[PDB]
Amino acid sequence: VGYLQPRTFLLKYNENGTITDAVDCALDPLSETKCTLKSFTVEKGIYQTS
Amino acid sequence: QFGRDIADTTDAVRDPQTLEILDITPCSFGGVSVITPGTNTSNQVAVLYQ
Amino acid sequence: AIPTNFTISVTTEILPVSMTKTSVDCTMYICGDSTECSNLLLQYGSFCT
Ligand SMILES: *[C@@H]1O[C@H](CO)[C@@H](O[C@@H]2O[C@H](CO)[C@@H](O)[C@H](O)[C@H]2NC(C)=O)[C@H](O)[C@H]1NC(C)=O
Ligand SMILES: *[C@@H]1O[C@H](CO)[C@@H](O)[C@H](O)[C@H]1NC(C)=O
Ligand SMILES: *[C@@H]1O[C@H](CO)[C@@H](O)[C@H](O)[C@H]1NC(C)=O
Repeated sequence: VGYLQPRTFLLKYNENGTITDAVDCALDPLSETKCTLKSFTVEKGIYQTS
Repeated sequence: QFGRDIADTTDAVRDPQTLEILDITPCSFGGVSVITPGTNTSNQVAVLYQ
Repeated sequence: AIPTNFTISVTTEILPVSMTKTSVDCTMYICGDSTECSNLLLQYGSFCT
């Protein structure tokens, strides 16, 4: 059993229309930069988060 | 009854029970940055609190 | 007309090279700590980015 909270997620749709991956945008600062860049890949560097 | 600053937001208030003046401060403050070597290389990150 | 003596002169020149670096938290400026305003502002995220 687990409990739901209001969150913002970044969901990924493949070319067939199925959700294959997701990012929880408020888990980590890393996840926050993923959410901002709107990508699952981050290049080397320093990013302002929030 | 209320005190307002330059941005016109309320920053002081008289308590209606004890008649004492109280200051109001926001509780979100301070800049954050994240350092990553690239998601391709690793998931380890560093965080800078400015 | 030919000069017969000289003068050695030192003068100064001033140049700007850089300015202050700034960053903005868009939600902090627009909404403060209001959750409802943030839910409304989620429609304009591209502009803050
Ligand atoms: C060339 O110019 C210099 C100054 O620019 C002269 O030197 C000065 O000479 C006077 C008297 O002749 C002195 O009272 C000053 O103290 C000197 N100044 C320095 C810095 O030494 C020099 O005499 C000039 N030479 C000629 C041939 O005119
Ligand atoms: C998408 O659909 C095609 C055709 O049915 C299938 O071959 C493929 O495995 C499906 N998945 C992906 C990720 O393409
Ligand atoms: C109201 O109640 C508070 C606490 O019960 C008391 O200190 C105060 O004297 C009361 N009267 C006024 C006018 O605040």
